[PDB]
Amino acid sequence: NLLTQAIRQQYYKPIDVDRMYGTIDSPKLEELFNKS
Amino acid sequence: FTIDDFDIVRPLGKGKFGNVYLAREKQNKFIMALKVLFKSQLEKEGVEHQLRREIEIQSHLRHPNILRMYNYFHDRKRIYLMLEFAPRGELYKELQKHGRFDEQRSATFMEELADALHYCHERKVIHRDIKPENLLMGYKGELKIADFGWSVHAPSLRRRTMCGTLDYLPPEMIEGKTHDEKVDLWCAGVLCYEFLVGMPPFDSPSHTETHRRIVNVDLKFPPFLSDGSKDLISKLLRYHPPQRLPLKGVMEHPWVKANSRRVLPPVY
Ligand SMILES: CC(C)NC(=O)[C@H]1CCC[C@H]1Nc1nc(Nc2ccc(C(=O)N(C)C3CCN(C)CC3)cc2)ncc1C(F)(F)F
Repeated sequence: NLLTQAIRQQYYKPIDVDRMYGTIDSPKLEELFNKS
Repeated sequence: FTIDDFDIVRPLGKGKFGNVYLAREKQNKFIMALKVLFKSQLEKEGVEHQLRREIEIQSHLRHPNILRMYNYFHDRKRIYLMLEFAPRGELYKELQKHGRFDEQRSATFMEELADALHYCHERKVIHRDIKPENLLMGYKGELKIADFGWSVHAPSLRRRTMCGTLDYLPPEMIEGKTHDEKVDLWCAGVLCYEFLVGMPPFDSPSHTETHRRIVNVDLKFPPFLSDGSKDLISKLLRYHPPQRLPLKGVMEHPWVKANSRRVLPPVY
């Protein structure tokens, strides 16, 4: 399967998750139970 | 982020306060786990501040043996947690399948656990609930601490909350004393024993007898255990918290050095 290969590829070729996801703005913890 | 930014592959199971799904983030084709929590359900159960603390702790930890929380987002009805996908799943299922782990597997998990807990402790984070059920396994079977339900950032490092799981409770919690980060050293010892034996060391027919065995440190080693594994467990399972073997000591223990096959995952 293409998924099993992609999972193996992710282990050997890790991405910069800190830049790709961490840098993107997040909702305030106090806002999580409020309006979107 | 929105749920439309992800392609849901399949469900992975039911978590404590929500279902988990295997998903792929569309922009980067990156495979991750998505934990879906319902805002109304969490508010009704009154676990809002509990979830906030768990997210606050986990989202700021970056270690190969701690499950990563990449980010989080919310919509009208749901809160979504973007989490690292652990391909080999639940550690407790593997332990139940094999009955007990061999020395190589147990020592590897002990080195990974001690390294992850050391990283927590150097940030004044106490886990307080180390047990097989709170651990996942990576692509190469690497241990991943994946629940922070009882965790606390303790700057004064002196707490009173009785927490965790019956078989893993340290004597100081049972006796109603104050506790510190050394509770994690005790739990690491119980975990090592459970990995090698398949049962926790103070297993009893009643909660009162389990409490009694714990506070007396009524440790009875099965004869199949090696001298090295018994030495490490005995050094962790000390009645007095200051006498417990430090996490650096676990990583340096000769039984860990001789049997661990720890592999650090590739990094960016
Ligand atoms: C609190 C504690 C840590 N547990 C949890 O959070 C639970 C809650 C539900 C699932 C899990 N959470 C996660 N699970 C994974 N991976 C995983 C899980 C299950 C399997 C699997 O189905 N099998 C191996 C097999 C497949 C074949 N069948 C037949 C048996 C099981 C394979 C991979 N990655 C990340 C997470 C996370 F945490 F990010 F949400």
